[PDB]
Amino acid sequence: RFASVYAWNRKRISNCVADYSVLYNLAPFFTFKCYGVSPTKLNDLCFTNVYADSFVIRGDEVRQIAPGQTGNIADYNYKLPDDFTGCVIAWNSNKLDSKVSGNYNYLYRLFRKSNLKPFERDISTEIYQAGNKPCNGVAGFNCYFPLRSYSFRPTYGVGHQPYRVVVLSFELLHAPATVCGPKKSTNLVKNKCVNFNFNGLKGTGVLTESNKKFLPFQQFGRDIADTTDAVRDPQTLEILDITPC
Amino acid sequence: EIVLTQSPGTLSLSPGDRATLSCRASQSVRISYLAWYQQKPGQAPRLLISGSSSRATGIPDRFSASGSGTDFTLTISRLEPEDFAVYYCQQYANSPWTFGQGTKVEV
Amino acid sequence: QCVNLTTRTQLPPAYTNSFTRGVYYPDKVFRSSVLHSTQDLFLPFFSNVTWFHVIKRFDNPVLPFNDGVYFASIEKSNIIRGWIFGTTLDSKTQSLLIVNNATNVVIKVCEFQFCNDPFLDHKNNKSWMESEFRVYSSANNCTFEYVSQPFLMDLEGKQGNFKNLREFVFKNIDGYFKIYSKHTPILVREPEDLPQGFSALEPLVDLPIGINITRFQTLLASSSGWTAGAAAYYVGYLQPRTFLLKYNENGTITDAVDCALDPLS
Amino acid sequence: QMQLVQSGPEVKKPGTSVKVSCKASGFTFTDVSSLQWVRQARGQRLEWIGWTVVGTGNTNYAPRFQERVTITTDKSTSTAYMELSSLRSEDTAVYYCAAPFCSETSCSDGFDLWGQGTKVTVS
Ligand SMILES: *[C@@H]1O[C@H](CO)[C@@H](O[C@@H]2O[C@H](CO)[C@@H](O)[C@H](O)[C@H]2NC(C)=O)[C@H](O)[C@H]1NC(C)=O
Ligand SMILES: *[C@@H]1O[C@H](CO)[C@@H](O)[C@H](O)[C@H]1NC(C)=O
Ligand SMILES: *[C@@H]1O[C@H](CO)[C@@H](O)[C@H](O)[C@H]1NC(C)=O
Ligand SMILES: *[C@@H]1O[C@H](CO)[C@@H](O)[C@H](O)[C@H]1NC(C)=O
Ligand SMILES: *[C@@H]1O[C@H](CO)[C@@H](O)[C@H](O)[C@H]1NC(C)=O
Repeated sequence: RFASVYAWNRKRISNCVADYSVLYNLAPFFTFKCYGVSPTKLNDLCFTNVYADSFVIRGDEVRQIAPGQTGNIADYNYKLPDDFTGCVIAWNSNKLDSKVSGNYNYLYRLFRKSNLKPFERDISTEIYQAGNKPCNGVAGFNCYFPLRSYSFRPTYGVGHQPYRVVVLSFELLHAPATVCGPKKSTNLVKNKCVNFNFNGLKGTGVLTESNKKFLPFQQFGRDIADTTDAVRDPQTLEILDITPC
Repeated sequence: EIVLTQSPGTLSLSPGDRATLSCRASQSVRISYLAWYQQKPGQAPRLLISGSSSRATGIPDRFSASGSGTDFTLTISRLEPEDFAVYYCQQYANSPWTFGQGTKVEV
Repeated sequence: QCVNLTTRTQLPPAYTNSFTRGVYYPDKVFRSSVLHSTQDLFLPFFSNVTWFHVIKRFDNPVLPFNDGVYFASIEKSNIIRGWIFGTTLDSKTQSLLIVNNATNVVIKVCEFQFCNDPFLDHKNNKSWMESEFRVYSSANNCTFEYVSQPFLMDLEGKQGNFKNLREFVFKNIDGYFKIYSKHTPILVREPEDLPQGFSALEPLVDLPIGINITRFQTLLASSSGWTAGAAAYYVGYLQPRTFLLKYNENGTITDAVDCALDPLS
Repeated sequence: QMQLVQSGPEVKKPGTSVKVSCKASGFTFTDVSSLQWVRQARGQRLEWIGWTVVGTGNTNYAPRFQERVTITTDKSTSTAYMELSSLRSEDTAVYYCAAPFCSETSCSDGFDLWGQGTKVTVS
C-alpha cells in the first residue's frame, strides 16, 4: 500500500550501504530517468542523507511529476523545487492498485487557496468556499469538498491506470557521509610486485606473511623512519608485510 | 420542497411610481441565499438581485433588496414600461429547490 | 514526567592530584619498541581533578565542557548511567543522549525539553528501577538515532568493594565525536586514593553528529528521596601539550612523559 | 462572449428516450462551475429539476425526479446531457439551463447565465 498523493509518505534512509544494480536490473521499472545525476554513476558516490517519497498517481499525470510542471496534482498536492536534487522512478501497476469493484481509497486535492511550498508533509481536510460569501457547517452552494477519490478499474486503459511512483532526493557532500556505494574487492597476489590499495593506502611493493602481533586495537603498523611496512588484510585477519621492490 | 409565496399576486400601478414586492418561505429563516428574477412571456428569466445584497451585470439601480428574516422584499423606485414581467424568488439551500408562484405586474 | 526533588545538600567538591593517569593511544596505528613524541590533547601530569562523592548525598551539577573531558568512576553499583546534554533544553536546541540502562546502548541526537532536576533513580526506597525514564518532554526535529551493544555492566547496586574502575575520555574533533574507554576489574583499593601505575585507552566508536557542546550533564541512578550507597567519580579537563610515549616490543604503551612539567622532563 | 446555445423545439411520441442539452460558446465548465436545469410550462411557475457540479460530480435532483431523469456534465466537451424517459403530456414544456460566471477564480451566489430553452412536447 502507498500513501495518497495529498498525503504522500516519506521514508528516511541513512547509515546503510545502498546497491543500485538490484535497482537498475529490475524489469518492471518503466520510467527511470535522472536529471542531476547519472543512473550509472550512483554506485561510487557518497550521499549525506537520502529520503524517499511514495505515492500512487494516474497514468495521465505522469508527465506533471517532472520539475517545473504546473497542474492540479503538481501544485496542489506536491511541489518540486526549482533546483531538484535526485530523481524519480515511475511504473505502471494495474494488477495491485486497481480494484475490480472500484478502488476509491486514493484521493487527490482539488481546491486550495494557493500553491503549496515545495517539500511539504502537511495536509488539511477543511471544506472550501467557492464564493466570496463566508461558508461553514455542511457543504452547500459554493461549498464543495476539495478532494476527489480516484476511479481505478481493470477495464481502464493506458493514461488512466494507477501508477506507483517513488521520489528519491539527497544532498551532495553537505554533511558527514552516511550512505555510500559498495567497493570492489579483487583477489590477493603474494610474492610479486603489485600496486596495493589496502583500505585506501595506495603504494607499491610485494606482500609477504609476517609474524607481528596486531591486536584488533591496532590496525596499521609502521617503522622507525615512519614508512609503511605492515598492513592488515580487511577480508581476513592475517597480517601482511611490505618490503620495497 | 419549499413552499414560497409571493405577494401581491397582481399589481396595477401607474408608471414612475414606487412599488414593493415580498416573498416568504416555510423553511428556516434565510436571507443571503435567495434571489429575485424577472421573466417575460416567451423569454428566459434573468437574475436581477442575488445574495440579498449584490447585483448582476446591467441590473438597474432601481432594484433594492430588503428583509432581515425569511421575508425578502424587492423595492422598485419607478416602473419603467419594460419592467412589466413576472417575479420569482428562488433559493440556494441545496435542498430541493422550488420557484415562487410569480408576482405579476400590469399597467 | 519529573518532580522538583530539590533537597540538594551541598558539600565542597574535592581536588585530587591525578598523578599519571590520562593517556590514550593517539591514533589507529602500530609501532614496535620505539619512542614517539606527539603534540595532542591530554590531561596534565599532577593536575587537580575534581572529586565528587555521592551517597545521603546527591550531587550532579552542570559540569562545563571545554574541548575534551576525562571521567574516572570508581564504583561497583554502577549508579552512573549516561550523559545527556544540550545548550538550553528548552525544546529549541539540538541535544545529545548517551544511555545504557540494562542490555542496550541508545545514542540520540534530537530536539528535547528536559526537566529542572532530571533523574532516573527514584522508585520505592533502594529498589533500583528506570523510573522517570521520559525526562525528555517531547521531540520536535529528531536528527540522529543509533543503537549498539552495552559496555561492561554490573548487576544490581551494592555499597563498598568498588573493584571495578572505569576511565573514559570524550572529545569532539572535526565534528566527529570520539570516545576512548578502559575498565579495569578487581582493583583492590578500598579507601579512595587513586592508584599509580599506567594504562592507556583504546578507541571504541566514532559518532558523526557535528554539534557544538557548551555544557554537559551526567546522570546517575516515592519519586523523591532515595537511599543510595557510596559512589565516587572524578572529572578533569583536557588541554594541549606535547608528550613522549614509549612502545614495548609487543606494541602496548608502558611509559610516557610530558615536556612542560619538570626541566628534567 | 459569454454566450450559450440550446437545442430547438421538438415534438415526440410517448415511450421514446429524449436527449436534452445546452452548450456554451466561449464559456467552459472548468472545475468550479455548476449548472441547474429548470422547466416552464404554458402559464405555469418555474419548476427546478436538478443542479449538478461539474468539478466534484455531485448530482442533486428534484424529489419527484429521482427515477427517470439523468443529468451528466462533461468538462472535456463542456456539455450537459439529459436522458429523459416516460414523457407523458405533463413534460410538454420549455427547458432552461442556468450557470454562474465562475471560471476557476471566483463567483457569486446566483445563476446569471440563462439559456433560451428547448420547447419539448410529447403527444
Ligand atoms: C553553537 O552554534 C550555534 C550556531 O552556530 C550558535 O548560535 C548562535 O548564537 C548567537 C548568540 O550567542 C547568535 O548571535 C548567532 O546568530 C547564532 N548562530 C546562528 C547561525 O544564528 C550558538 O551560540 C553556539 N553555541 C555557543 C555556546 O556559542
Ligand atoms: C520546578 O518548579 C519550577 C518553578 O515552579 C518549574 O518551572 C519547573 O518546571 C519545575 N520542575 C519540575 C521538574 O517540576
Ligand atoms: C591542588 O591540589 C593540591 C594537592 O595535590 C592542593 O594542595 C591544592 O590546594 C589544590 N589547589 C587548589 C586551588 O585547591
Ligand atoms: C534495551 O534495548 C533492547 C532493544 O530494543 C530491548 O530489547 C531491551 O529491553 C532494552 N533494555 C531495557 C529497556 O532495559
Ligand atoms: C513503586 O513506586 C511507584 C511510584 O510511586 C508506585 O506506583 C508503585 O506502586 C510502587 N511499587 C509497588 C510494588 O508498590
